[PDB]
Parts: sequence; structure tokens; C-alpha cells
Amino acid sequence: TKGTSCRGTRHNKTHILCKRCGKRSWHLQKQRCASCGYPDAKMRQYAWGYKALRRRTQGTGRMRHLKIALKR
Amino acid sequence: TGHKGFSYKLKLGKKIHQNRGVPQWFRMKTGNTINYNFKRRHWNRRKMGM
Amino acid sequence: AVSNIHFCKDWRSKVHTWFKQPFRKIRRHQTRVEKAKAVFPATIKSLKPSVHCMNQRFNYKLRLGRGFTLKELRAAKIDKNLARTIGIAVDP
Amino acid sequence: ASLKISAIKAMSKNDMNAKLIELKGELANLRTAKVTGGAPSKISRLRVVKKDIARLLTVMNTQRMEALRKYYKQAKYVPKELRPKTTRKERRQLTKAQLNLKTVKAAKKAQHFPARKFFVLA
Amino acid sequence: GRRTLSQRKGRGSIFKSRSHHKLGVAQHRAIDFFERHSTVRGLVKSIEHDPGRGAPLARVVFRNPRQYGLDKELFICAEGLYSGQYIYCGSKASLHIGNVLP
RNA sequence: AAUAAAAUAUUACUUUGGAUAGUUUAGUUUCCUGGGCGAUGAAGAACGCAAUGAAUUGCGAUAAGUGAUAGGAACAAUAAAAUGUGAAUAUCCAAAAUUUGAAUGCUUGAAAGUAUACUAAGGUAUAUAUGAUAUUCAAUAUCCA
RNA sequence: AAGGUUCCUAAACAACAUUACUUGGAUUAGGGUGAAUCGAUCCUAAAUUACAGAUGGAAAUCCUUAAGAAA
RNA sequence: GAUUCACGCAGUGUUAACGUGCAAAUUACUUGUCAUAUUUGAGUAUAGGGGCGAAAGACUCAUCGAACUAUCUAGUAGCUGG
RNA sequence: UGGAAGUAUAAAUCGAAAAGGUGAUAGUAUUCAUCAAAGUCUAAAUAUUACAGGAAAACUGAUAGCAAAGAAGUACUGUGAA
RNA sequence: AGAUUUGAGUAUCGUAAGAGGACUCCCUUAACUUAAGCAUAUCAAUAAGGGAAGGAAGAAAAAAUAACAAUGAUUUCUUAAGUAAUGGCGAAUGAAAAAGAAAAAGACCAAGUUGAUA
Repeated sequence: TKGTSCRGTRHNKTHILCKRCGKRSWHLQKQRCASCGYPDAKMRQYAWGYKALRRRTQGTGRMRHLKIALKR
Repeated sequence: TGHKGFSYKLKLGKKIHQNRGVPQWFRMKTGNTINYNFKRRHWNRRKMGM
Repeated sequence: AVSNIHFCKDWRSKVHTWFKQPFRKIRRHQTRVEKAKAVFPATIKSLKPSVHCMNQRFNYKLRLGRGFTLKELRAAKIDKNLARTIGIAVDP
Repeated sequence: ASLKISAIKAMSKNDMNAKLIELKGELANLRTAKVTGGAPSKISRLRVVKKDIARLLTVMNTQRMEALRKYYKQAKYVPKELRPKTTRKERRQLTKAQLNLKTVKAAKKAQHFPARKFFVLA
Repeated sequence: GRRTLSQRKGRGSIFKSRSHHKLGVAQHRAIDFFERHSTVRGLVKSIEHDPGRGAPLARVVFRNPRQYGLDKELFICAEGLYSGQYIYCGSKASLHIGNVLP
């Protein structure tokens, strides 16, 4: 019963959306985000996660105020 | 659920709003390749993970 | 022949290529030219002594040194404070 | 967009808000007209009026801020929104006057033994 | 090998004391002047069952000697104490069952 | 012994598939110039805004855009209106810049919220550490009438 | 709880529900969710996390009222 | 922490069905059990030479005599295939 | 560490000076040579595969070249890192 | 009562944080691999983990070399050189002076002195 039957009771969320990164990686019982490293001030980045760095970093968003400054 | 937070309901409403197709007039523009929205999903076809 | 190659460490990140060499020539030359334009005897490469080389292997060859001693300035009757301002190197 | 800047600039401070209140009320009925199946000419009028409000607000804010700058021109304590445009780094750098400060011993030497101009005969 | 169950007991994860319905800390009242140079009289209001221990606990109520009010203690019942009994604590207390003496 | 339905063989034409050929508004590498973010609120995230838009793009309650300076007659899928009394377009400029976020009055889960002061609503300020100045204090800590 | 518009109506059936479909939890387009009294908001339970303090080379760990001119 | 039946639960036997299945462990009858060492929801605690175990090396997201994931890493192969 | 009777750093103990360090084989002595530690700043020549803006190529030509020549870190998968 | 020392609260004017980390300066005692096994060694200032900066950073003005017909801050390049040395002296690791160039630049504290002292 480790296969099909045991999947029926899965109706309790472990992660929900995080306030800082918008992903569903906020652990409800650990009170921290698995992806962006919430309340920790620094963003969670690792050298072994090089793809994770090229997915969310500088230049992946709007750059509302930095696009004018560097252009200036 | 029946009970939901305020912000969570608005992110549910936006998912409803984005499940629409290309309007006909947009398809008649010159040099147009966008015919169907490939970001479409249905409640019984794919769960949106939120 | 017993080979001696120290390639067992990561040599690929130790490789330095000289592709900037033809452009270093232009860069340095343009600064040498610009220096003379600014104040011409600044690139005059202030005068330097004729010192011998070290060791018995080289001691019979003269070569440019760095700055004249304060005894050489007195012998030639030059103020050591004025020497540095008329393109003379000084090495106390 | 039919309001004309010259028409706006000639208006008084109270006439700005008198026009602004009327402009907002005009757009409120135009949003209703769009809902109630109004004519396309009313929809085009709806697009126009949105620009007059934006055009009107730009003049009132620019004139207000320009007057504020003149008020704080001689002020010792200037609000941060009126200070010269600089990056965070620039406001921390030492000023050029402070970068070039010389001790009195070194200041008098550079005036008594300056770099002379010369050349060597060949 | 693994860590034996004796090692896992020192972590205190599922081996924490199940102290939720416990009454409190059973101890004498704090030492002061009236317990060192006089006597205080306490009234045994009730005798109760403290979960996780075999002896009953007595709810003794002393008056506050320095302020106005009460001072509620929690003693371990000596065999023989009854509700409404008076017990005396201090250096001058009599040698009766339930009295606290140096 | 016999037939050629099936089976097999070749060519032409059609079909399924997308190889080959022609092509490139995409990449790779080297070199040159810089290496110009943030409490004056950054990078990132969310939400919203087009006459008809779902994505994307641009923007922020002044919304696919406002003012100013250049610019000179367009846009287009379909209508409208405005337009040489200045349309598109560009900008190291000006105004404006929602919720968050180092996030900083307090709380925050997907939480709706909320206290005081200053200037019913609206807007500012109030985190921690910290330098200088002013000011109110604490300690018989050292003297001392 | 979980799902998230699957609810209702109209038009319409190319694809989908091992035949077919005028049917549909499927396609298109509109409509729909009203609270002083129901709940969240309030309180604390197991447990959880801050300023200062203590520890550590470091990241950070410990402490939850004990160490504090704090609460 | 008596005997049984029932709502439920388990999984003794058929070593039945099925075994490119209804199902990556299910179905039918039979059997056992069916409230105090009971059954069960939500919250909360315990994490990889670690946890948890009425103890089978069992369980720790279909993964366990050491989980999953990424990096060192194109690990090494006197062996196998081209 | 190439530094081999200890080249450098740190910890425990110890701890100088009418100065002294070094001359890489430990030790004592006398000469010689050369410096004068235990505070601070300092342009120029050098590096660069972040990122931005350019120029080039005996580079690839849609199974190639970046993972991405279209709304590409997008569609889709996982509780999650990924 | 007064003169001080120390420590706080409040007000004003500022400062730190977060992003990036290709290059720069450091902390930390990885292992696969090689040695035809393996245990020191090698991989190796290498990977991952941690901190801090700039357009460059680091270093920099001899308690330095040398033993000469002597040199002379720092940095970088050529050569010395796979050399001296290190190593189950096995596998392997491995500099620097001299010499040739690019560029060149030196200055301050403390200690000492002057005290109708500022």
C-alpha cells in the first residue's frame, strides 16, 4: 500500500507562496523559504546552483530604476 | 477552499483572467504568428500549483 | 627519456594567452606620445647613473642605475633639491 | 488630447482645480457611457479627457515644485528631494577641494621647488 | 553502526517530560526573616493529585507578612495532614507533623 | 497439372515523412571603451493600466503614457477623434512614481490589520547599531562646604 | 481539507469522455458569490521567533525572562 | 486489558481472479478482528553515520544494509561493446 | 614551504635590550659585510569569461551554434531544493 | 552646596545594511584520481561552505640582496628553470639573486624639542 493507496490522504499543504520571491516555496512549519531564503536578509544563492543563479538574479526583471542610472 | 485569504483570491482571479484566447482582431494584424495561447490550462487538465 | 610534465594539476585554468599583446603596443605607445605632449621632458626618462653589474660574471659591464648618490651631486656641484626638478634621478 | 498647454498655463491656481474637478466629472460620465453602450464618438472623447487630466496635473505639480525650489535656494537645510542629482557613491566621495589638500610643509615645497621646464641639447 | 536508544534519549525530542497537567513545583517557601526568627502559619486548603508522582500535594496558603494579600504554596503532603489544618514554618515552630523546621 | 486472388520485382504519378539544396533580424570566440546601484529606498517579486488583449512589450492611480527640448506628416486589424496653431519618433532632462522587498513603528501564512505624534479623511515620522552637538538625568565613583 | 470558475444561461459539436452523441464536469460568450448577529479578525495550548546578553574562525547557534537603566 | 454480532478494519486460506491488470499490490468468497496497549482529523516536535522503530535492517513522499537533489565529475576501469 | 638540526602563521608557556637583525647545516668565539623590525599612506606600468556599449572572424548555419533564431529559463514535472 | 569622572534617555545632522562578486584580499586541515594495491605523498589555495572591496585591487620606499670593477621602493613581462631543493628520495612537487625591459615618486605619525603653553 506504499503506492497508489497511500496517495489519497495528500491534502495538506507543506509550502505556500513566498512574499519575497513569489514562488510556492515558503515552508509553513519551518517558517522559511526553500528558494529565496526568506527572513534571512541575503538572498539564498549557492555556487553549485549555477542554473538557479541564472533564473533569478539581476537582469531577470524589469530593472525599473537601474535601467536609467546605468544609461545615464 | 471556501475560506481563502484576500491576496490568495486575487491571485486566483488573475489565473481566471489569463485563461483566455487571442482576440480575433489581433489575429488579423500583418505578419502575425500568435494564433493560440500556449499558456492555457483547464481545471481538469493541469493543476496550477498554487 | 624519463618525462617530467607538471600537468596533473588543472592547467586549463592556468593558461594565459597573449592575444592582448598587439594591442598593448598601441596602448603604451599612445601614452608615451601623450606624455611628451603634456609636458615634454616628463617622458625624458630622467638621467640615471652608470653603475656596474653584480657578481664576477657581469661586473665588467656597465648598466644604467637608479639615481645619483648625494656624494655624486656634491662633486658635480648640484643641489639635491633642484636635481629632481631638472630631470635627474636621485637615490639617497 | 485637446486642452493646449498655453490655455493651462494662463489659468490661476484656483482655476487649475476648478478645471480639474470639472474634468474628473466629465470622465466619470464617460466611463458610464462606455458601459451603457455609448457611441464610438463618446469612447474617443473618453480617451482624450484622460490626457487633459494628465496634462493638467503635470502643470500644477511642475509649477508647485519649481516654486518650492526657489523657496529653498538659499536655505541651509535643503529637503532631499531638492538636492542635486547624484548617485549614492558621489555623495560619499571626498570633494575635489578636500582631495587636493596639502600640508603646509608640502604646500610650501611645491611652490619653492616646482617642476621646471627644460630640454637637453643633442 | 547506528545511535543506540540511550544516545537518542539525551536529545529530548520525544523523550521530553509529559508535564502539562502537573500542578507546579513542590517546594518550601522562600527563606526570609519570619522563617528565620519567627513563625508563619499556613492553612492546608486542599490535598490534590499531581500527575506523574506518587505523593499527593497540599495547597498551603500563608498570609503575606510584608504586604497585604496571600501567598500560595505547594507542599508535598506528609502522611497525616488534613484539609483545614494549620501548619507552622520557622525556627520556632513546634515539633508536630507537617511543620517545617530548621 | 493448373490459376495469378495473395506474394515478389522494376518504372511513372499521388500519398505519409521532412532529409537534401538555397538562406539568416540567432549564437560562439577574441579585442577596445567603461565597469556609471541602494535609507534621496536598490536588485527581485506581486498587482494594475490599451477603444476593442490572453501572452509579450511599455508604463504606475498623470497608466502601451504627461511636460520640455529636438523632429518634421504620419498610423493601420477595424473603427473614431486629434493634427504644419505641429502627427509619428528620440532623450544621461522635468513631473509623477500602486503593494512589497535591506524593508526600517508593530504584526504578517495565502494576514484581513494597527498604536502614537505632527500636518474626519489623506500625507509625513517613529527598527537595530552608530559619530558629533545640545539637553534631561543616574551613581557618595573621586574630592569637597 | 483539496480543487479554482469546474456554478447558471444561451449559441454551437472541429477535437475529447476505447461505438455515437442534438448530452457534458468538453468549445465560445455573457451572468453569478451582498452579514453589526455565520466565521477569520480576539485569547491562549503543544510548540515558535525578535532587541540587548552569552557562544563561535565563520555562517550562525543559545537564551524567552534568566544575564538588561529593556519588556 | 471477559465471550461474541454489527458499522468499520485487517489480510489467514483459496497459494481463486487479474497478472501488456480496475490497480506500479487491486478484486471475490473464506478467515481474524471490531473501545481503554481502541480507531481517527488538524496542529505541532524529531533529519541523513541523522531521526524513528512492541525490533522486520523495518519506516523516513512508489527512493533505504544509509533518502532526495546539485557540484567536485567527462570520477577510475589491466574489463565489455563500437 | 623548494627552505632540508625549521621558510612562514597561530596557539600554550616564557620573555629581552646602556639596542640589535641577517649572511638558509645546529653550537660558542673573534673579525667582516649589509641593514636598522615590531605604526600609516602612496600614483604609473598589471588582471577581467559579471554587466553595458562597439568592432572583427580560414567559427556554427536550425539534430549545428548559447538551454533558448517565435509570448525561452518559456511549455511541462516535483511538497521542495531543483 | 559646589567641582569632576563614568554611564544612560531624548532631540538634531549624518553614517552601516541589501544587489554583484568575471578579475582582487583572506578563512577552512574535502574527496574522486595518481602512486598499476595503500596508509605519508598527489589531486590541492583545488571543489563546495564563509567574510570584504574597486574600477582595478594587492604590494610598496629595506632589520633587502650579495661577496662583485658591486647593487638599491613596489608591481608586471623575458631568462634563470623543470634548475637548487623537497619526496614510502617512490609517484611526484618545485623557487629566488644576478641579467634584459614596461613604468617610475616619495611622503607622514609616534618618540624628541618650544612652552605668560592653545
